[PDB]
Amino acid sequence: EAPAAVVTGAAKRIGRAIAVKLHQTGYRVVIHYHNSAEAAVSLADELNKERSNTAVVCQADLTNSNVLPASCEEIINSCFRAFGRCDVLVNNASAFYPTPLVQGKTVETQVAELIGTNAIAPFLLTMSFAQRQSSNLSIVNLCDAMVDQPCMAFSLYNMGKHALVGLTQSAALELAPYGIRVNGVAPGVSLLPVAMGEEEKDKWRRKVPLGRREASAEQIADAVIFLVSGSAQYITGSIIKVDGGLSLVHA
Amino acid sequence: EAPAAVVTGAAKRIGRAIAVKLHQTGYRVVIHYHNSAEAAVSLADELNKERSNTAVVCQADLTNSNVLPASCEEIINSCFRAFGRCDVLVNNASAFYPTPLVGKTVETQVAELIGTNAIAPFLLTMSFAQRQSSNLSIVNLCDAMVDQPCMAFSLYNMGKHALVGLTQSAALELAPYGIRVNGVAPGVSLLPVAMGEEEKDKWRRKVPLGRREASAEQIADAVIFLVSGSAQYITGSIIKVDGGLSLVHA
Amino acid sequence: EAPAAVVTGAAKRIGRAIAVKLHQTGYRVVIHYHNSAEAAVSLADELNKERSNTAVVCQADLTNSNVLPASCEEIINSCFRAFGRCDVLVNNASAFYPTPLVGKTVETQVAELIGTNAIAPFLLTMSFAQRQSSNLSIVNLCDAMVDQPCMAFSLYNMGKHALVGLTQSAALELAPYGIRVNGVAPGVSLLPVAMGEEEKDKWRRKVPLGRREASAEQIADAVIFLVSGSAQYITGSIIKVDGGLSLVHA
Amino acid sequence: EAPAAVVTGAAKRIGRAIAVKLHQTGYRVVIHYHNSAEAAVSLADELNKERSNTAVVCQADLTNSNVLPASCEEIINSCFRAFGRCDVLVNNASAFYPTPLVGKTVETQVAELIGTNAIAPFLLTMSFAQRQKSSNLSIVNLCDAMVDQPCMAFSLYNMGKHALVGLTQSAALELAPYGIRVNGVAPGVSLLPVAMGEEEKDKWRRKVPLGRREASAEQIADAVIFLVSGSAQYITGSIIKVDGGLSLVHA
Ligand SMILES: NC(=O)c1ccc[n+]([C@@H]2O[C@H](COP(=O)([O-])OP(=O)(O)OC[C@H]3O[C@@H](n4cnc5c(N)ncnc54)[C@H](OP(=O)(O)O)[C@@H]3O)[C@@H](O)[C@H]2O)c1
Ligand SMILES: NC(=O)c1ccc[n+]([C@@H]2O[C@H](COP(=O)([O-])OP(=O)(O)OC[C@H]3O[C@@H](n4cnc5c(N)ncnc54)[C@H](OP(=O)(O)O)[C@@H]3O)[C@@H](O)[C@H]2O)c1
Ligand SMILES: NC(=O)c1ccc[n+]([C@@H]2O[C@H](COP(=O)([O-])OP(=O)(O)OC[C@H]3O[C@@H](n4cnc5c(N)ncnc54)[C@H](OP(=O)(O)O)[C@@H]3O)[C@@H](O)[C@H]2O)c1
Ligand SMILES: NC(=O)c1ccc[n+]([C@@H]2O[C@H](COP(=O)([O-])OP(=O)(O)OC[C@H]3O[C@@H](n4cnc5c(N)ncnc54)[C@H](OP(=O)(O)O)[C@@H]3O)[C@@H](O)[C@H]2O)c1
Ligand SMILES: Cc1ccc(-c2c[nH]c3nc(N)[nH]c(=O)c23)cc1
Ligand SMILES: Cc1ccc(-c2c[nH]c3nc(N)[nH]c(=O)c23)cc1
Ligand SMILES: Cc1ccc(-c2c[nH]c3nc(N)[nH]c(=O)c23)cc1
Ligand SMILES: Cc1ccc(-c2c[nH]c3nc(N)[nH]c(=O)c23)cc1
Repeated sequence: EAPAAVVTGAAKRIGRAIAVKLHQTGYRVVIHYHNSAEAAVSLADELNKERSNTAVVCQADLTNSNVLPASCEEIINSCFRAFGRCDVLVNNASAFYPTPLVQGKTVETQVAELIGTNAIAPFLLTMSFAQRQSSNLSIVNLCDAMVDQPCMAFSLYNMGKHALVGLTQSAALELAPYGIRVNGVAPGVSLLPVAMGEEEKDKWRRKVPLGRREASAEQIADAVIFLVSGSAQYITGSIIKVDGGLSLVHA
Repeated sequence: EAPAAVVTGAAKRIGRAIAVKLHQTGYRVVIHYHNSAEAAVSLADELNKERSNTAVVCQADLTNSNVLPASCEEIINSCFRAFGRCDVLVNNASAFYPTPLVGKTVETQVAELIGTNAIAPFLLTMSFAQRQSSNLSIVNLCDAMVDQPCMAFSLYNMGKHALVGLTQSAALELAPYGIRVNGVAPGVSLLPVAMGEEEKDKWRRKVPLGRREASAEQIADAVIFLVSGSAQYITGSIIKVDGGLSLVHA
Repeated sequence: EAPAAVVTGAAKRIGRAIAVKLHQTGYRVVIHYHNSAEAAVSLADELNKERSNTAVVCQADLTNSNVLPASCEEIINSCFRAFGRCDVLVNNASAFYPTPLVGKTVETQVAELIGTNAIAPFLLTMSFAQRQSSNLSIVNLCDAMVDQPCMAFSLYNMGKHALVGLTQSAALELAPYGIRVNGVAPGVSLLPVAMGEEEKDKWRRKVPLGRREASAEQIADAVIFLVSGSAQYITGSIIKVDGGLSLVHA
Repeated sequence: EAPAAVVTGAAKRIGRAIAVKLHQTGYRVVIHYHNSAEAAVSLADELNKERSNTAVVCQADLTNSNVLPASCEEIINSCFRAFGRCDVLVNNASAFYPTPLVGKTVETQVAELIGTNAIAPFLLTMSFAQRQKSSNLSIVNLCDAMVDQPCMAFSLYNMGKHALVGLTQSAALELAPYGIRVNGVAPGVSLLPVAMGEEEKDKWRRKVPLGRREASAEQIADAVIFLVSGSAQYITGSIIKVDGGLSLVHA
């Protein structure tokens, strides 16, 4: 019987690439999304056309609130409801925007969205994943290769991603006895933002030593599939940079 | 006249030591506290008896919530209302207890542990910076053991990791204003009052330098250095004060 | 036609498993060795029996000395002599023993520990680069415990740190030629051959993931990944393969 | 009576500032140098004119060789010969130049860059510890804040400074039971090379978040003085960046 994976924010871009590559490898998938309903359903349609009854969608806001634990518990539940098991969790969903320290959304909302999606939701999903559990169980957290050389005015986002590194490490430690491995993949510049202009995209491209280009979504996904695979059976607590050398380059 | 500092969680233990040492250096201080009202007020008395009009208290819960931004703004304000300036911020207040992955609801655990260790420091940093030769700086109390965390302390460790990110991000962003941002990372210091000596001693034996915990004063020494004129080029730095504990393999 | 790889210290244990998996994946291999001539020869014989003339041996001392650059150049030359190309370099050979601060001379200890773990990797990297659809890469066998080192292993640990520096510096510098440079960092793998099981168990008990040492094959799996087409954007990265060992506090 | 310190490469620049501040603090000092004899002697004259019999010079090449252990032992011995004790060792001397991967031989590059930056510090540390067989004994290694974002084509120099981090950690661990603390100070840009032109200096200056300028030698020295002081008695294995935020800056 085929294993199953939850991928958060899987409707587009890197999350979709991850869900697609897991599915190609044999997995049944829960494609979680927040606002991108059409794209999520369109992906599940494609995957199910390849293998019937192997993809479902699951909608949730991963902003921090007092109900976030329930929402995270329900995402995991949806995987057991559809597929009878949950082998893999990939924490990919993420809010990303500037939050300058010195002077739209209130700061309360900024905290809730940036820390919720990048850190607290991954924590709650990890709790729920673990509580529901031979086989090959693991979690992969999408981290950021540039956490120690952050973008200017992205403190909350950066705090969130640092917290995600602590979760990766703390959860690797605590869940090791249950056979659940916990690891990360840390992109540098991969698929650039949709709203970014081509000139600014090129400025970022020229900073990458290996090939002067951004990582493809498939390149990020490749690292994810390695860590979930049997070829990574002794690996836990590890974060693999997939950044083409970007984090090595001084100002 | 004399510079002013806010120290969060300053009524006892390390925060008290820090407040006292800053006061001894010539600072006026805002003693923030949450539940330890008697100790805070008694500390303010002692400091004011030493030098008049150099200490006040400010109570606040630093648990994350929709009112935390206001609370943090008011802590910073209390320094300007009392002293007319705010030169140093020390983010010391911290919740610490296990939150296993398998009485408090989990959402309360999140709020307390991520609030006190990370979000409150961010919000105080915002308010500090907005309200601004001078020697302005922030010192965050981090943890030397963040990469080898205590078992079942996920949320606490996430909080201290986020604090490292804030230290770096704020160092970068506030550098144009001359505000330095740094950390001090204890290993074992003091030990919990509720811990029995037998368990205390197991920890002491782990420390290479002396087989003892740090005194609060030793932690405070590092904070004093970072706020001083002898650290004017230092920002984004985290100084371990751990007697080598983080270097010791399992 | 088939790509080719140099694996240093490939006659036994982890380096042997690396060479075997590389060969299994389709590479022709240079099995470098120092003392273990029978095992190296026997391995090349095994691999050549599988596929004709897909393995050769190359002996060299990788201790630092005035002849080390020439020896390293000749290792790379041996790959081109045998196979007409050199796609992959795996710096695996390593001396490992204590060098307390307080019957080899210290200058010999320096030469062996720093030479095998760092200088030879550098010299091999130079020679590999100078000699250059294409998937060119280097993988350095680092150490997950480099920041929590064994007591009295300062020169070894210095070597392994220098090897991290080389991994990063070379990733940057060689990126414009399409040569990727990465590492794999074991925690405990295999354990020493003569170590009593009761001592082995003390180490095993420390590993969170399964309370056991890694197999040689599990380390090799990571190397295969880094050399593969699935890692073609990965450079300057060091993958721990340690079962969580480096996360465990004292 | 007055404690004594050895500062390597102390005739000029940062090592000179260190020696001076140690002396202003009450230490007697061994001014080690290699080629800068006139400067070393001039500094010893200035210090002794301030307080007679409190400075000596000591010449040694710290290039790696089979006699490097003897040279390092003699440096420490010279402090004991002059002053009867050796309380502080500051490993400051350092060769620095490019060694690309693709007039000096490579064996000479290796010996100089790895010798000065790493092996000599190890040997000096050994000899310091062994001679210790009322006091605040410690070692301070001059590291580099940019070791993880290294200058292009500086691999041997970078390998040296990384080994120096490992030494700092390994020796802190091993020497702790003897009451000897071992720490580091990690500049980013300080002073700038004497060779460097005004335009190129300003280019580097502009990179620094805190003040858009290089650190003074005295600013580096301040941190060294802190680490040797009674205010750092629980600090060992710590490396303090003194870089004005430079290492936080992405490409
Ligand atoms: N792109 C890069 O260069 C890069 C660089 C460094 C790190 N990373 C990391 O790699 C991962 C993927 O990057 P990406 O660029 O593909 O991400 P992205 O497009 O920015 O975000 C992925 C998804 O996050 C979901 N999301 C955002 N806010 C949410 C909320 N409040 N609740 C629930 N879901 C929410 C969105 O779902 P809907 O669209 O369904 O609303 C979105 O599709 C992220 O974890 C990211 O931080 C990426
Ligand atoms: N002790 C150690 O060994 C050690 C080790 C590593 C890092 N550190 C760090 O060093 C710092 C000081 O350590 P410590 O042992 O002195 O701390 P602590 O005694 O655990 O706590 C310091 C203070 O934090 C305040 N606090 C807790 N929850 C709060 C809330 N919800 N809102 C506002 N304030 C709250 C408390 O104030 P009230 O008492 O007034 O309620 C408490 O006195 C902390 O940041 C800690 O994480 C300490
Ligand atoms: N095993 C572990 O738990 C562990 C942990 C952390 C890191 N690592 C790293 O993983 C790698 C492989 O580990 P391992 O345990 O398999 O290593 P090992 O058995 O200790 O050594 C590997 C080989 O290194 C070669 N070697 C030693 N001195 C040499 C010299 N002077 N010149 C040339 N070659 C020399 C030897 O070749 P001959 O036999 O032919 O003389 C030896 O078979 C090493 O880089 C190691 O540091 C291993
Ligand atoms: N300057 C910076 O921006 C910067 C940045 C990062 C790190 N650092 C570190 O801080 C320390 C001091 O920096 P710096 O710019 O002041 O250093 P420097 O001027 O480049 O070199 C310091 C001294 O090293 C000695 N030295 C060089 N080769 C030697 C050899 N073979 N044997 C013995 N001694 C030798 C020289 O002594 P003689 O003059 O007597 O020949 C020289 O005065 C160094 O460790 C450096 O790596 C500096
Ligand atoms: C140039 C450029 C633009 C964006 C990123 C980026 C980093 N982390 C992110 N997390 C989310 N969720 N989405 C993103 O787009 C990014 C990195 C470099
Ligand atoms: C044995 C032992 C006990 C406690 C600590 C400790 C770490 N971080 C902390 N943060 C707060 N706020 N309070 C604490 O007490 C601690 C570490 C080791
Ligand atoms: C108990 C125990 C024994 C050895 C190791 C070990 C670490 N690094 C090593 N490098 C080489 N070359 N050979 C080794 O054997 C080791 C780790 C733990
Ligand atoms: C622009 C610029 C120039 C030099 C440095 C520098 C780094 N590490 C060094 N070590 C020694 N010994 N001497 C140096 O001068 C430097 C850094 C930035």
